[PDB]
Amino acid sequence: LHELKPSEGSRKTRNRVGRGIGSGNGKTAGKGH
Amino acid sequence: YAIIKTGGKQIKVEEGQTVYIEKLAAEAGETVTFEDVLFVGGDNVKVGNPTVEGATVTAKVEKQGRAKKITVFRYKPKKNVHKKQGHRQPYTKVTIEKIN
Amino acid sequence: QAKAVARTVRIAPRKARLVMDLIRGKQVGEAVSILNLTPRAASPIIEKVLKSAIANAEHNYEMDANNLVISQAFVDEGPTLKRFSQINKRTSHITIVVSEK
Amino acid sequence: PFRRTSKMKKRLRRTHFKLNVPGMTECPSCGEMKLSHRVCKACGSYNGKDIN
Amino acid sequence: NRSEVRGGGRKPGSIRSPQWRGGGVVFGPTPRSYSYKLPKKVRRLAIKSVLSSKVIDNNIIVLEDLTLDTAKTKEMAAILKGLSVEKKALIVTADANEAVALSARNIPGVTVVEANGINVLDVVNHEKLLITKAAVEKVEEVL
Amino acid sequence: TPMANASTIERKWLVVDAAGKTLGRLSSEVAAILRGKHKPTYTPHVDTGDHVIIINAEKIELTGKKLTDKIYYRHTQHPGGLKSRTALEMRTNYPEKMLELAIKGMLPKGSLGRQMFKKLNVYRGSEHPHEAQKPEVYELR
Amino acid sequence: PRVKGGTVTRKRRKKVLKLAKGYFGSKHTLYKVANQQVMKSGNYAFRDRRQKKRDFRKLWITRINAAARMNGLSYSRLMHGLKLSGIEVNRKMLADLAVNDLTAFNQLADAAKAQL
RNA sequence: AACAGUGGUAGGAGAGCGUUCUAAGGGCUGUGAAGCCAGACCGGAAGGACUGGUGGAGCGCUUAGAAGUGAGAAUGCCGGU
RNA sequence: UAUCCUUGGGAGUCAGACUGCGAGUGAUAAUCCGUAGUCGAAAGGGAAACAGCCCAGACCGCCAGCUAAGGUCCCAAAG
RNA sequence: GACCGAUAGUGAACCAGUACCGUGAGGGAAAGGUGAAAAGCACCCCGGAAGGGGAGUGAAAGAGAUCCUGAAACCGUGUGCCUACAAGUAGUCAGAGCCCGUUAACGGGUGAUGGCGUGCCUUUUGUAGAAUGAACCGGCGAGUUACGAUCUCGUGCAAGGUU
Repeated sequence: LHELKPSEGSRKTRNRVGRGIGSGNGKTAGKGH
Repeated sequence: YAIIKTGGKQIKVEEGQTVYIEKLAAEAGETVTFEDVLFVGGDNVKVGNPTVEGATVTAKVEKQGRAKKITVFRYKPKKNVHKKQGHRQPYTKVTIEKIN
Repeated sequence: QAKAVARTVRIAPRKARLVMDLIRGKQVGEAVSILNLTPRAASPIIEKVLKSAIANAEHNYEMDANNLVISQAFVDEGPTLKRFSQINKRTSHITIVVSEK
Repeated sequence: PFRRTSKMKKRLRRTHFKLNVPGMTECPSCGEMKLSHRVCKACGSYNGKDIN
Repeated sequence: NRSEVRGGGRKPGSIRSPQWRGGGVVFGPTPRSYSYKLPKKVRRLAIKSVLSSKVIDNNIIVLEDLTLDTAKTKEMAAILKGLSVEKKALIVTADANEAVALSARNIPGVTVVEANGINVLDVVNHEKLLITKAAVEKVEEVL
Repeated sequence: TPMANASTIERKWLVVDAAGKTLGRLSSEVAAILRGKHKPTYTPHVDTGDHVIIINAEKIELTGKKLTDKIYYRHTQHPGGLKSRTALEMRTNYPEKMLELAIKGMLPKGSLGRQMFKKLNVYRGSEHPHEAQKPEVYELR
Repeated sequence: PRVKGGTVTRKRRKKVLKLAKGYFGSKHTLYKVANQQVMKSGNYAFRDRRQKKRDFRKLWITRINAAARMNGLSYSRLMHGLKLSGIEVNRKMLADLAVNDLTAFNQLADAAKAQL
């Protein structure tokens, strides 16, 4: 229980919008112009 | 004083003077000896026929590491362009003795 | 060394810096006599401070009140009061540090 | 105005604003410092005769 | 929210907006509850496995009947000294032995468990388990 | 790592006679000496040139029909009051100006472009009063 | 939870207002105009690591061209005969650092007319 | 290990660093903790660490799940100048 | 020589700009059938300066080596 | 309480639906912190007093009544190096001179002078624009929640799975 490492390929960071210019989809949050 | 052109632009090296050469392997702590002496000078042994024959320069490999951290930034005039990168450049310090 | 802070005596701290430009390198007796010869509105306030600056030194460090000279003469802005467009009433910290020569 | 002024064009406009030392002499009576050509506030005498 | 704020409807658009400091937050967490469930097959095939970690490293310790007489917590400290268990532990007893439950609740490391109320958590935290043998026959019957 | 000089520059003094040379032909070789192009040590921010003295400026000549054609303009700060002159009057009334104007164009512009112009000395006739420096004659290479 | 985040903004704005240490005027105090002259001063410093690679060339050529006028040869006439007779691949830098020593340069200048 | 390749907005895919929190452990702090100001160090970036001053009660670290988000732009809103 | 089919997930754009070549036309003058290129999304060198012309495509260093267009009196590197 | 900790949480942590605004229905703020303790400065000195300087209290007066910590804009006073023939999105490479000594490192700070160099964001076929926006600093401020569809991934069982 000290190092409960989850299975690989079971979780994925949620995509964000408007939290970076180099991260992608920040200016218009990937919704077009 | 010899002009040695080993791995890069030729450098002027007199007797008893340290220089900075690019990262050859060189096993820092040991000695090394270049082999491409051009124009050993003094008594003017020209560089006729691609590097004077028999002329070598013995050197002692002394210190390997990096340079000052040049941090290259780069961006365009528009379109949200941004790029950033650091770069430590490796180097090798060698002292100089006994021009052959 | 002698110190005299006047804290929040009511004068605008740019009309008081125009009087502390001749008493930051002069002799101590030769500055107090020049303060009463000036027509400056905020001249008496400084006079009182200076007079108290000498009397701090010659009583508590006992340092020969005709040998002193003025080292630091600054004026700092203090807390303001605002009235009614809005009118501010500025204030001033006046300090004077006197030392021997 | 069209654009504000910096701290360099502000502090250069205050060289010709400072005030000067008035003319101070040494009273012949018993004073230390007093404006020239005038009557002292502390002795209160002119030339060589106290008129007060 | 923007609507449940005791705010104005007239233009000062509105005095309680998302950008206004007087207004509330745009999104914000609301009264919700997250309660999912595994299948029944995946709810009884794990309690064995955390038990199975304990048969490896001898973290199971089995006792007979959990002999007690009264509620003296001085006895349990001698029992933990006797079984040489040091940190947090477990006690599983099948019949709700009242002298056991009234004791040891004040001793900080340990806890007692009525044998049906085992679950996948306390086996992981308490990391060792004083079991009566009388409870071992029960736990195969439910799983 | 290469040699770059530092305020230790021994200026020579060179005499150049303009006996029958042309305006732009003789000024094109003088403004490399002024800038210091001919010295083996030369750094573009230290002004390692050397002084030149020009003798018999009124003996110069310019080819073609330029002695009536080339008109010198010196428009002042006054709008609509731009003066103008020719090149026959310039090499006769004051021929000093014609050489030091055409030198001035070939020199760079800026601080060193007007520092280097202080090394130029163009006198009339054929005599310089600078004999305390002992200049020597340098012909046009 | 709620995250205020005050300790993470100033440490992200000191490291810009430290790289502006030495600019004129307001451009080393105000963050709004110190960020522009850091994003431009990394842009010139990339553009001008290519000119100093190519404007030390116009230094070494202009010094060699003056050191060749001692022997009548221009620069183009000299380099043309410096690759024919002589097999040396001497840099235009290291054929310029020896300008101080006339004797040295002269020796190499004698071979230029040997195959010209 | 040799080759091949690396401008880039819309947009698509992938790998990361940080900010608060409640616990399984493990561990510094009144011989001075957070926060603050300095610095001429470390990492490919986001960012880390060590000395020194100031502060007078707490913080933090590989390990897992959640995050009222990490701001330079709204003829933004409140304060200060 | 290594690309293109299928199926499925995810979209963006829907007034582009100018310089050329094959038929006309229009005033055989500035639309338009075709097609190419660049910019848009592309910096660097040349045309004095120049979004569309000329050459060319930036991983990052180095005070390494030869060329492209274009150039060689001086500004400004080279006859 | 995987809730907030004074721009949050109720409008309101404090003599708040108050003060203010409006004839009226109605609208509607701002504002927490000495110290373990009040031990909250006897007395001396300048001054009309405020406010000081000593002295005392205290572990700390840099803790003295808007009093913990106390950032930034803004305003200052000293001091090393430059600056009164010079046309500059203020920087960037080259570079003496001069002053310094570091988390020891191809050091640090200034920089006479030469080269190159049409701010930032949004939007447009397209920017240097006079096309739009910002006085500056600080704070707050904008894509995921159970309910339904569909696909990928992970996992359990699997012609049976699941409450």
